[PDB]
Amino acid sequence: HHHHHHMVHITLDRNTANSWLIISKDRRQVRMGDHQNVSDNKERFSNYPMVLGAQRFSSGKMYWEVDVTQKEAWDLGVCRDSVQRKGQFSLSPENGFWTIWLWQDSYEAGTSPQTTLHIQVPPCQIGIFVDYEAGVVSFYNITDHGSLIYTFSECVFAGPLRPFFNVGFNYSGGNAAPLKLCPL
Ligand SMILES: O=C(O)[C@H]1CCCN(C(=O)Cc2ccc(F)cc2)C1
Repeated sequence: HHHHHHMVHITLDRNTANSWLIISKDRRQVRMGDHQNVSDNKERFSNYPMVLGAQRFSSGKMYWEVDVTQKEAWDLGVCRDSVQRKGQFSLSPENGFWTIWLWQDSYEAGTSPQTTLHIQVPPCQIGIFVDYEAGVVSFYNITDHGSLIYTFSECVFAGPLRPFFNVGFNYSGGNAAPLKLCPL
């Protein structure tokens, strides 16, 4: 792919984070803490270890990269600014999410129902491309020379978009590693 020139500098929005997350001083890394002594607010994801990027996108082409090295479970993509924050929900375009994930040694796209991904080289870094006007979200395997993972097309965004992250639970003791926004 030749999307690298649409690179944007993403930072995490502390105020949206689940109360167990630890965001680095530079707002470029997030991990599961083992409650982080913050007040509750209506923006925080309550049920899952999720956080949003601070940036909002309503036009144009945007590209960023995320490091997932040594994690067992995570979700990545974009979502509407107005997604539900409280209680249980599924990650689907109907609920305002365009995501992929790793879970139990399989990769899947967040369609409803979910779609099996075919990845021969487990990624250490994921590239995410959004074309707002075209209604496209695409995912790339940076570890495998940028190979395509998945394209959501005919997307109905229906509002501003935010970068979306889930570090996953760490019931196993094998999923403590952070998500990291990789430099341009
Ligand atoms: O499985 C369980 O009982 C624990 C899971 C994580 C810790 N638990 C909490 O209630 C607090 C919490 C909830 C959601 C979240 F994303 C992060 C922290 C219960």
